[PDB]
Amino acid sequence: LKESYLEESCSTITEGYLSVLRTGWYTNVFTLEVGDVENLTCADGPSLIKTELDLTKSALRELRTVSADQLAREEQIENPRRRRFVLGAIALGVCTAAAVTAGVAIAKTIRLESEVTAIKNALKKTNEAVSTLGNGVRVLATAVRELKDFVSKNLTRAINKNKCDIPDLKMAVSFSQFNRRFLNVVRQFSDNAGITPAISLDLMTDAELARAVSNMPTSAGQIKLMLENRAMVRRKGFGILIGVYGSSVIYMVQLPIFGVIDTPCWIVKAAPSCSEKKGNYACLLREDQGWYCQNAGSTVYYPNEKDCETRGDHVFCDTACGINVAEQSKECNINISTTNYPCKVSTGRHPISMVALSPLGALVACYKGVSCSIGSNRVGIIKQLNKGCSYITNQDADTVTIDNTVYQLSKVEGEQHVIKGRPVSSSFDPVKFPE
Amino acid sequence: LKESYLEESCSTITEGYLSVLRTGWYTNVFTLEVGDVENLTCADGPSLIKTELDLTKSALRELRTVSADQLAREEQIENPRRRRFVLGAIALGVCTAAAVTAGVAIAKTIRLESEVTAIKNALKKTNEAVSTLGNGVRVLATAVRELKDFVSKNLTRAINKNKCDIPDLKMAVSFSQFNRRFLNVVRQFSDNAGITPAISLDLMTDAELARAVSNMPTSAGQIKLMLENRAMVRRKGFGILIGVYGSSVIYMVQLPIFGVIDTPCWIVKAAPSCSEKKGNYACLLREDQGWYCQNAGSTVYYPNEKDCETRGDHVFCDTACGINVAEQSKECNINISTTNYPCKVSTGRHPISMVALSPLGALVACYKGVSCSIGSNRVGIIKQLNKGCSYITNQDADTVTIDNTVYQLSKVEGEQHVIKGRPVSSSFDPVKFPE
Amino acid sequence: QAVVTQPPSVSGAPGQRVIISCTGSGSNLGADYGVHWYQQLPGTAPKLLIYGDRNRPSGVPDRFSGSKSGTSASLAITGLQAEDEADYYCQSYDRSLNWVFGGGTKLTVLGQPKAAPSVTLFPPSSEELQANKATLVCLISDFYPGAVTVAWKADSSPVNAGVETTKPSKQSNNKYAASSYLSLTPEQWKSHKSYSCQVTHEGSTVEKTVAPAECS
Amino acid sequence: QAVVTQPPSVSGAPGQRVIISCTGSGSNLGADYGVHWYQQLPGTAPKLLIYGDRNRPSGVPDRFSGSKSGTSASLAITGLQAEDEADYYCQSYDRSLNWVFGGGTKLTVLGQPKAAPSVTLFPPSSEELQANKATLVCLISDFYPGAVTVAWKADSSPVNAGVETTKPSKQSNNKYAASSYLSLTPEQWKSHKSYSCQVTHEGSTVEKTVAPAECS
Amino acid sequence: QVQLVESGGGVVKPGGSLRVSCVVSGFTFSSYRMHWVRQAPGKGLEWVSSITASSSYINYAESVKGRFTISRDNAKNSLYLQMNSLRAEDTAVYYCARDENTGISHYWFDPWGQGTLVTVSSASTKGPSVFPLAPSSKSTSGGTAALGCLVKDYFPEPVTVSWNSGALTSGVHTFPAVLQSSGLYSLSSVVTVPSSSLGTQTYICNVNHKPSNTKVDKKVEPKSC
Amino acid sequence: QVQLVESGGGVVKPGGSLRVSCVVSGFTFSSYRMHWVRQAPGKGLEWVSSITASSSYINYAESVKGRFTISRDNAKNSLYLQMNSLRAEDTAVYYCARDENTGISHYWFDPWGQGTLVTVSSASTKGPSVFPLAPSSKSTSGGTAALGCLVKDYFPEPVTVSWNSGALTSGVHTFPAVLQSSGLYSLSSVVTVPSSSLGTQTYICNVNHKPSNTKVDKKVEPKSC
Repeated sequence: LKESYLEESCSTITEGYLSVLRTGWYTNVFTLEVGDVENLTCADGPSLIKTELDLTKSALRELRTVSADQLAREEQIENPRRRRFVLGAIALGVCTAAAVTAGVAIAKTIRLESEVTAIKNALKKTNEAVSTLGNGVRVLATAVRELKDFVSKNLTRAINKNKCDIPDLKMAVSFSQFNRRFLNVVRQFSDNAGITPAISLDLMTDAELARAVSNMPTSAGQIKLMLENRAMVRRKGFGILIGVYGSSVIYMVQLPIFGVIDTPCWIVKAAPSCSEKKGNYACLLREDQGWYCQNAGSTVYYPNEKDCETRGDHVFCDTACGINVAEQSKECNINISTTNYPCKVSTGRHPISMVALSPLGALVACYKGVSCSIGSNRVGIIKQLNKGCSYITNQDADTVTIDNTVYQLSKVEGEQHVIKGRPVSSSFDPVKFPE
Repeated sequence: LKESYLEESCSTITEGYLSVLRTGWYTNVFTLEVGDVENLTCADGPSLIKTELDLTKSALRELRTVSADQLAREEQIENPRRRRFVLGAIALGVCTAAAVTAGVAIAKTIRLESEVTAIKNALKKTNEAVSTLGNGVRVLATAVRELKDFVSKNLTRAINKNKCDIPDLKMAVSFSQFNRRFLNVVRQFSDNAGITPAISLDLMTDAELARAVSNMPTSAGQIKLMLENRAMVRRKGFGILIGVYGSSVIYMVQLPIFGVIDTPCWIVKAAPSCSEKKGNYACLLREDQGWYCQNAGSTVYYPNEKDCETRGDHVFCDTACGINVAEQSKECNINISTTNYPCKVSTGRHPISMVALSPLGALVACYKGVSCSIGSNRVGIIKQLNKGCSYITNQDADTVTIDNTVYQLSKVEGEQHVIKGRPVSSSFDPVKFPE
Repeated sequence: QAVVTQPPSVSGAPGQRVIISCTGSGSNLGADYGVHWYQQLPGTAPKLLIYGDRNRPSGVPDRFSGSKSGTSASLAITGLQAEDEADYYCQSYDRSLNWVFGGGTKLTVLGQPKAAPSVTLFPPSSEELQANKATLVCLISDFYPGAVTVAWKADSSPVNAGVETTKPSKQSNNKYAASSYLSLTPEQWKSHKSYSCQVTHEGSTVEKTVAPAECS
Repeated sequence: QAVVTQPPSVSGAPGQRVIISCTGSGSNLGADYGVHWYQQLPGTAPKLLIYGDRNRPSGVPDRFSGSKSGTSASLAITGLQAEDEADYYCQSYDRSLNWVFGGGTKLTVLGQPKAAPSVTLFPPSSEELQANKATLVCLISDFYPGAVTVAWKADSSPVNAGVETTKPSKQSNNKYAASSYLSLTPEQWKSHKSYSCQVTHEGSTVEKTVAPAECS
Repeated sequence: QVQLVESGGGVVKPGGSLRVSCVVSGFTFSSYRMHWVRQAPGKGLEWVSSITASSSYINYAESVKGRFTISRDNAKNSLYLQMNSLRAEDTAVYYCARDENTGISHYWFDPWGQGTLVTVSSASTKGPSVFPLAPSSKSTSGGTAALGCLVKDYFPEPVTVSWNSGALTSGVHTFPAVLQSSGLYSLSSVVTVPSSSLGTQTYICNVNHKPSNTKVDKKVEPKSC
Repeated sequence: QVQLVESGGGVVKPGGSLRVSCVVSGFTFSSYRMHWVRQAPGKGLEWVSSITASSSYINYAESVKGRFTISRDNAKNSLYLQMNSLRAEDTAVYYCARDENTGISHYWFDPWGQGTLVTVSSASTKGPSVFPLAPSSKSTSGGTAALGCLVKDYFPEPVTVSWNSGALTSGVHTFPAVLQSSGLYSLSSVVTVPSSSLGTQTYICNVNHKPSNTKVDKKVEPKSC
């Protein structure tokens, strides 16, 4: 990581970030099996089998119930107006709000008749079969048959004549293990009103995620990267609910596609710099703060930091929350004296004091003479700085104090640089186009 | 239910709804127990106790982590720090902004020191005790003690000298039973960063909801109403996470208070109505659609239908998203010739065709001569209507067709009335104050 | 289940401060309910004095106040005067009894000197004796201490058959009056040599005597 | 594991329609991967023709169309002309072999009359015999069908030792030419009576004969 | 401007029925819960019934459960209280009071009405019996002379004792009635007049009874001893 | 305006090494994945290697794994392909091609470069030997007579056959080279001239060799028979 201080405009750039951006979504349709669990009954004393069977039937009833409430929130995806549907849509991330609509539109297509038939028909002989939909989209369909291969063949024989208390406890132990996944899935779908905010180890086991990621049509590097960032893949993918067609549970899960895997990216962070007099006590401020990334010779600009994450060097942004900017915009960081590109700048008559947290360094400005000092762990007070825009690294300082409010600094180490330049002496209007 | 058609202004009102309104919040503080699960160790091969003990301990580590993420997202929910606008808006701030903020502020008061000390100290002997906070507010505190009652006394004795594989398989399956509630609680808070959207069967089970609804200081009618609508009580309350204090989990759940339980309410829906000539091809529109409800001799107005629910006759509105309106506003539905109240109406030179669904009937507007026909199930096409503003009941028809787009009609049965009157012949300006 | 207890009466003098305590229980006030105070003048319906355990509606003359803590609440009157002479009640809600009312206390102002009563005894009339019945009329009036007991003693034998003494009632001139009636057969009216109707007034005893003939 | 198959050559005539097939497998096109077409002129680098199985980058004259279905794809040219004389390839992606290229086909247009070949035989020079070596130069040119076989028969014995026939190549005047070299020692150059270099052209055969002296 | 009016009071023998009413005006009636509060003569208040604003939830006092019936009619702005199997201990004054609440833990009756009275007794109506009290010794001379007439045995408390057709209002006072062991009521009213001027100077008292007329005029005269 | 230029080709014996470079211009180099594609003489194309935009993920062809190495330099706008243990079947024309993908399931090389030729043979370079081809019987008279000189033993295909120092371009045609068994090349160029006028009319073929000069000129004359 390399950070360069732009003393000319009191701004910073860190230029050592690889990035990954999502482009589209890959679907995946599951189907659980429970078998004819609703027919047999256990009505002879309280036993371990008894407390599990009724649990399964109650779960089935709950899952049937949840469908009448899921459908009510699908007409408010574009604009939710309820406590649940707003607080349940902010948990998916604001950038995902444009994809939940498409995911729901997919679910309506598949829950029709002759669609759940084809999905169930194409999985009659195996446990993995890619299938197409009515409108050309290809869907990877997966089947799990644990309960039905246990309830049917080696549970009904044990539970005969409704005599459900047996000295053989190995039967009881195995039932609990096979029953865990169904109960957790139904609980999650009942709780989140049908649209879960993140994949869990119950919707897709780690064995079924590696198979479902190496079967996508992609490059040979995008597969290797997702096989290493499984966790971030899990957090940024949601699942939908299709319905209960008999004694089986059908639901879909959406995975992200990393369309760009390697490209330089940088952060720009600025703070107001006046260097003015008491008269004309106004100065400039860069409003170009945010993220930058190159994909196809046209950088994408993210105005707010919250739309992107960090996992060391990689950066996990999205291509739907970004605004397209011509590549000449990088001239602003090089110098403001250049007039080829219209460089964004904003002014103001009321310079407030602020501290800027750089990923590597730290930028601080003090204006009204407030005591803002350098702090550390072993040394309580190191020095008192003067004026402002004194870019201070975490290498030299540990904490900074401003109005009895401390700010910590990161331990990340990297090459540091400062660019000498003459700040804006007095108020200038060569470039003040925006506001 | 009764619906009355107003051909004078081409609008309808249904005037048979009882209502309930939410007024305040009743808070409740829970405290799970896990016991000294972190000390005992299983160190002999893979066993049933092995795979569950490691599962439980992993939950505790994860739950401590999410507490460091709730503290970061509470700064974005209490003030527009870096919310920005951009696009794909979640539209936060509609109703929940004034509700989540109040709930969070209570959590900060609770999560201080010497407060959780009081809550835990008040529950040393019983599993239910009302307690007050620092600032006079009184809370209800509940302790749930199944795991601590099991891990402490009849699990440690079995697991001695780290010999954690025993012929007794009853304990192995039993441990899975008691563990299930805890694992669901931690998973919910992890996926929502601490703010769950609605109560679930694991934060507050049914036996713990009846005791938390019959202990509130309220009337004898409010208690009996909320006991018959547990589904909608659960669906309108959220929970917050306090933290992991020792070997226990502490979280709080907000319950709604229904301040008004019986009062008439009605819905008004309008449709464009011109009955004009080709010249001056413009006419009026009622922009006063929405809900109406009485609380203290002053109606509350909800501009759009999405803010309130329905469970038959009852209407579950909220008091924080309504605007106070003088009670004389009901005169508009009676007649427009009355000038006592300035009646809201808007005009427009571009009359479009549009169909409004009434909760009992249906409204249709059809101007440009497009084929707009009434439909049914047994008969595909019944008749072709003339112009528009022809109210059609669901008793007579099943579907309505406009621009090859069908609309279904509800099966609710109720009385229908039509009010004879003269529609607005030409453009008038006696009452057109708003626009 | 539960009930609210209130003292029977509290007496004071003009210009001092008076406290009325409304004692609740574990299910009335312990469950965080309200205590409200109503004042009922001797002739009309009650009116609201204190609501919300501390508030005061418009028209309250800024001298009444109250508070609630635990399972007890109190009402405070500063600057007692003459017309604040009425009954006071405290209200609350109950888990199982719904709305409940206090026992009710009577406030007494001590600002008028004690006055001895006046007794008038009316012998039964001849036309009364015509219808085979005798009634003796005794009247007591103009006494400020509203606590008088009438004993009907005949000769040396106190007769306690037919005593019908009433309850004191406020007179127009802020005084009290009462009447005691006793019926007799015509034979018993002339059987004794004299009949008397005494009245006790805070220890003071005033008695009048009548005779069947009393002619000389 | 898998490979893309493409026909070797396809012949056509001006103004008609020509179809070129690109058959895949279950691991490259069976996993929904793209198929793209490149045109390689005889002297320059390949350039993109079709990408995404149906799209056309700017510059193509709208007469090229492609379609994909299942594990097979095809490229369509309508209104074939003379300048479309080049090699064509179909590309794809494979699960375990990464980028894969088709076999490649060369399109031949049938719009030129057959031309009889011309053969020239050069007697071995006097100077070349000095350096203990004997060589015979036989050149064939000016023929449109490039299917020529050179057989070196000495007197009545076809000798197949030292034949070095090349591969026919196109020249400026849209014709083909080829050459065949054969080495001899000076002893057997004069030992034999005559030497010939025959050429075959779809049945047509032209013979030229040379002698060690041929003086008369 | 809020105003409540009660009506329907009267006297009924035990084991009957009656329908009290309360007519409101000055506020939106169909938005407030309404109550019924009673008070025994000379006793404390007591809650009797309650009904929400749409006749959905109805609460009755334990002491009167299964015998009363509360009802509403939002169109006519009135509520009713039908009673059945009335008992002796049920006589009181009945109030209708509007309900006020802050929403959670405060409930009170702000607009109390005026009230109506209901008497339950097994006795029957009967005209009063009048016996004048002639002046005698020890009841005259001094400063003034005391005389009056006794009214006895009138049931439903109507009493109007005006001596000179309402013109003798100088030294006349009326005492409250008295309850006998059975159902009866009696009182005596006396007039203080100077002993110097006593005789037939309009010394006669008028007695009137409302249910049964029983209009009797009896002259008082002074007798010896 | 995009233009890719590659250089570094040459002749090398088997079991050697070589470095081929490709320099781009006209676009942002640090944003595109880049490949190396090779084509054997007269054969189809074949993919060789590929490197991402930041030298993170590298994929190699199966046939060249363990011997080649790809590299990048985002500042100098160039990439390199180190070759080791070259074999006789590795000779081809090598291309550098930029990558274009739609994101999921389309991958193609849009802007192909120009190409450089690499020959891997065990033979050594050797100067050409020019021998004459005098006109004789059956090869003269008619309309024209054909004559020329034969060029032999030139390894790296350099050939320049100028008769009148480049001024004789009327009836001269040069045949392509010939592949003998071992490493050596030969070709013949002849001129058709009328038999009416034949002799020493500047009938001297000029042959020049690039690696080793070996400049030699030979005069062809018509001998009997």
